[PDB]
Amino acid sequence: YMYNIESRRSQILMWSANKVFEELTDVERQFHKALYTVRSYLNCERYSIGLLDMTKEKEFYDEWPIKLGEVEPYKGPKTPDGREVNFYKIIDYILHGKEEIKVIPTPPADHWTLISGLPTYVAENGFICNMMNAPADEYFTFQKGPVDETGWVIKNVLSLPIVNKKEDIVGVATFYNRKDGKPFDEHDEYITETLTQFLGWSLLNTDTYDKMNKLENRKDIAQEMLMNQTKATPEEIKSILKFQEKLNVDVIDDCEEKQLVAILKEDLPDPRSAELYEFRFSDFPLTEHGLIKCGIRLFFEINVVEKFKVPVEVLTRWMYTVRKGYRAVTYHNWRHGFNVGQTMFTLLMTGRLKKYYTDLEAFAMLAAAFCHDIDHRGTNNLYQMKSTSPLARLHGSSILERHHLEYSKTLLQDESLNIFQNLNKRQFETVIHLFEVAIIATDLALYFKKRTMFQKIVDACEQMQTEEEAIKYVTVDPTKKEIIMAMMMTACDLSAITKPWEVQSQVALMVANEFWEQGDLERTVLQQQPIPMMDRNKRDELPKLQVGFIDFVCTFVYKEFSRFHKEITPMLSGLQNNRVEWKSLADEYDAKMKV
Amino acid sequence: YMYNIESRRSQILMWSANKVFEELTDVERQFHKALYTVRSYLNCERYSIGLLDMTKEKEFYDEWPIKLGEVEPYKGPKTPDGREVNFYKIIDYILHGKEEIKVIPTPPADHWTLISGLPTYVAENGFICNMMNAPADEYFTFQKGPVDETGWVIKNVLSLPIVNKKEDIVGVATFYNRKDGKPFDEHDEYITETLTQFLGWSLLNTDTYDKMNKLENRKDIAQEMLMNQTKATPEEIKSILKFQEKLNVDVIDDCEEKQLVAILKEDLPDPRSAELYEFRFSDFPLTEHGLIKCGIRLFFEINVVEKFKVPVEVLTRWMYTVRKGYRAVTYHNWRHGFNVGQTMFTLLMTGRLKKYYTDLEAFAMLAAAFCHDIDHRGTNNLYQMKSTSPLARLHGSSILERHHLEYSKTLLQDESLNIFQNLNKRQFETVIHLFEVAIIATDLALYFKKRTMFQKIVDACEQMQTEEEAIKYVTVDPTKKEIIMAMMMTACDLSAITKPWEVQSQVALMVANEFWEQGDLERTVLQQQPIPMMDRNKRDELPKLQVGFIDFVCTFVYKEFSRFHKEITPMLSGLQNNRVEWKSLADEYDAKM
Amino acid sequence: PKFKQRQTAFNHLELHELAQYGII
Amino acid sequence: PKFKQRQTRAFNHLELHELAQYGII
Ligand SMILES: [Mg+2]
Ligand SMILES: [Mg+2]
Ligand SMILES: [Zn+2]
Ligand SMILES: [Zn+2]
Repeated sequence: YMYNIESRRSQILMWSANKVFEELTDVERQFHKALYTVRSYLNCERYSIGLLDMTKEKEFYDEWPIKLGEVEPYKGPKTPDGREVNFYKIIDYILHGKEEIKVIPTPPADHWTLISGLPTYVAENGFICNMMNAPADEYFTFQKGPVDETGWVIKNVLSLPIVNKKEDIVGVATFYNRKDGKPFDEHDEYITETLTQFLGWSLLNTDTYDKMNKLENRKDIAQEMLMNQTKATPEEIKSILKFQEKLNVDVIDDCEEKQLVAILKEDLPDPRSAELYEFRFSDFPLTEHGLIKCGIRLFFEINVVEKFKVPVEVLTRWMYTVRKGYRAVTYHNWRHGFNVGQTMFTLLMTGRLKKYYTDLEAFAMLAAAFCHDIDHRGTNNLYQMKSTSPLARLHGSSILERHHLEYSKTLLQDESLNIFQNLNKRQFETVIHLFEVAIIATDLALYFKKRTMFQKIVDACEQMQTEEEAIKYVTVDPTKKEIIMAMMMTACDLSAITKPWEVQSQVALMVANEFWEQGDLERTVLQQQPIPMMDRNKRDELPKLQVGFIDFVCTFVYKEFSRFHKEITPMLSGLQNNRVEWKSLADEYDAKMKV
Repeated sequence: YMYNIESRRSQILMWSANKVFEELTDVERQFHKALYTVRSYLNCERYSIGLLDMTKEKEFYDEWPIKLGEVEPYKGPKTPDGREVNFYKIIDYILHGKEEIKVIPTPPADHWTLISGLPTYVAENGFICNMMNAPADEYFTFQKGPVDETGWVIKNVLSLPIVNKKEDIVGVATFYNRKDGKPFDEHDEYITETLTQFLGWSLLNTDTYDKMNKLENRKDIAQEMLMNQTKATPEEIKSILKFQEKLNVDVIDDCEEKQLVAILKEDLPDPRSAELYEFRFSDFPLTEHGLIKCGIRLFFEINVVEKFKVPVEVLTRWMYTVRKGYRAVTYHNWRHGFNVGQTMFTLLMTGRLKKYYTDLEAFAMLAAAFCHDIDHRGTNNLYQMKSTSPLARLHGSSILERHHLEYSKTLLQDESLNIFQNLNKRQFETVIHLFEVAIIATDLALYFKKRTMFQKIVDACEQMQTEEEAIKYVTVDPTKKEIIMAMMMTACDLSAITKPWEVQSQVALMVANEFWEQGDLERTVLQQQPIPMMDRNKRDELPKLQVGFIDFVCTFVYKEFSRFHKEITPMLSGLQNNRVEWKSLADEYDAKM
Repeated sequence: PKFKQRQTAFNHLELHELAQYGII
Repeated sequence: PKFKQRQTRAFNHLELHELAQYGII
């Protein structure tokens, strides 16, 4: 018996555990699964469970008539926490005859469980009540005869509260006839009280289920609200895609796609005129809207929009929403994103690196290059680590680059923005793989780690007697292509070092200002002394530190690319020029320290 | 014995349940709580648990060397799924003496638990292993001597895999020598296997904790990104508070706040002109930026910006952020928000309702009135109910009005936007309560329910001959003030019915267009027949419906308010005019049929 | 040394008219 | 009939300095 009741108890625990750990569901669904799965271990001819209404406070418009005195105050049963005893749902598990599961939403007081006050008294008090010979009790008007014309008569009742950890009651479980006809004993009280304590702890899983559904709905709303704020409005599209002003349609893009292609190809600037091919390209004369138009031109110039039938309006709006996704930070704004995308296009075309890449590798490479620092907050990964920003808890390593990948994929998920509509599933999988390969490549660390592998590839290819052998040797293995891609993304990310001195000068002042603002945040909020790179007081130390940046980081990748392709020779040459300039400034600072 | 076996099992289950349901925590924390709470019911001299790394796939930069052949392919132990056997953490509970507990992140192979291959083999295959006289077996090469400086020696090993629902192995719970000299029998096998199955189902709670933390981080990131997109940029602020171009000051605001008040009070439209005090106000000749300047002026005009010393730049940023929070939908855009806020200001000032409410109450009313339909998607609650939008799953009834409340309180929660920063707590609760009341009162079902209570108030108030008694009677009881509040909010949201016919015709066309786009969506994506009000095919029936809308809804509000205050008498009069105009359009249609 | 496999409200007039205006 | 109250009670050694100096790690 003792062994039997303990094995029964533990299997109650195990099946209720299994059914709450099958999936997160609401109170009704979890107790339905747990109770129905424990139907064989609850030795009851019937039992039921009424869940109380959980609205502890009421809305002000329902409290108005009481405070106004138009309606008399509710006098009568109240839960110990002070709520009204209102059962919003009952689930009856009839098992003595035909097994049936009657769900009664909003049971009236006519319900055969509620005609007696005992659930109401348990909600009023939270007492565990065992009652025998129901017709003999005078205080509770339990039925003396058949209750549902089936000859089933209530003989014993065991009513228990289910209690949330706050001591607020959530429901009343009423266990009826004991089968054996004996009254409830302390052993069966022990079994039922164990069940009800487990159910009260299992209320945590419903709590969480509601919490996460609220968090999910709030996240989806916040993402859709962000998508509304971020997506280009149709006016922002019309500012580029001037279909109205020339096709005279003015209402809908009902014109054929060839008309949009013509109207865009005439509106986008020529890449020869705006230096979009050269390494020496500078974005300072252009406005950011002109950078959007140049980026759409760059997608045209690789001859991929026409080949895969990329819709012109979709491309234009994905390039405008990409521009809007960058923050207004001092250096990691949209301008740096476009400079990386233009450097990528220059590597593909002028660097002659396209020989190793198909057109669905250049298309994805350029689309990933434009998005590699989208929504940059203005702080390195160290600030994320130290401040413990939600990014640093969401993304463990390469925090911002993973954020930029996740956001670029979220932009591509919307059909209204997806430039990859008319691709096959396997082509879309390829493009997504190369999106990850190109966006997570941009962290400098990974670059430092994989310099050796890229060097081994370039050294092996330098010995090759003919171009065709080197191209075949690269294109046979996917991994060698991925390494070349990652180092192309890193070389584009650092490309400002290779720009002429005027550009390098200004852009380095912008980088230094962003790092000084980051270090002012570190000093003010974290109460830490910043690194001298991030200390404003070491402004005069900036030029010599910049020299240390040139000969440690960039010069390797640009020497390896200049060995790999002769057409990338001038890019390193600009880096060398910039090294000389900063070195002269460091010597002037040395003269300041010399006196 | 068997009773003691099941009492141990049931106790183990109950205390592991108690400690997983104490707090949603990580796998390490949940197994620490469970195992350490069940430390007595294990009845082992010592045991340890090692969790395997969950990285099923390697990052591509860690898989490049394998494909390039720079590093030889890993050969040896592998889990049945194919993951590498890499114990990332051990938690050792020393129960034989001193009750010590240690945590060893990244245990070396030198670690006495990993010295023997038995956890590694259990990760390789997921078998349950019972091992008698462990140092005597030659395969796993257990420690023959003392394990450590203490005279503790391994005699039996009971290694079990924890299984995720995908049949991946998550950890190895290595229960060492039994407290009694007996080997592990099948009864202890059954107890430990029950424990490990419960722990493998509590992996649901760990997975839900990890998912929930990722969801919370993603939500907070999405809200902060939304806040950046929504908050007025410094140039958007400077487009109104032109401190740079007049005060000759740099980007840093070091000006006196009184000087910013002086420089703004010259840059805001005069409230006597542009009929900001009149019911006949029309926003059509004003751009949204002019409406922002007007709304800042209206906050000045109740004389609250100076009395509570709220900053001017915060107020300007809040107004512009509210403008940006409205979408560009056909009718429930920022124009509707500002028309409701202007109607609120006119009810306070011209309607003389201000004598019932404090300064702070009027300030709360005007701020709630501006935000009452912020971020409206253009579809009524019916579409949210039918399409099962995330709003309808989040907010049960009055879905959009609760959304507009929640978003405007989120806007006030940012300190750079909080006009209520310089007010004391109990005042913050008062203003938040009035904000909630005012915004939720814009659901028409609530108004319909409370019409009778408002009429009973007005009928009671008409019986007193003097204004002082009426103000004493109303202002004593908070609830009567809240009913006047709700009916003021409803009378402002529907104010377009009271506007002159030129305004009313265009606004009614805008409402009809938004309802036709609503019906288009319900037909196209839901395959339902639209209601004739939302059916574009019944465009010609539009004027008749307007007559019903006048005959059923608004006329009660403006009758009760024209009774309640003679000053609001013209507002109902405009409604009556508009009805006559719609009648001239309805019966002509019966002449066209 | 034994190895085993792992075990596994409104009035009636309101109730009519509010449907046409979509207030419910 | 019994009524009861509820029971509830990698990197090089030299590279590390430069990597820390430029905030890479
Ligand atoms: Mg970056
Ligand atoms: Mg509304
Ligand atoms: Zn970058
Ligand atoms: Zn409204």
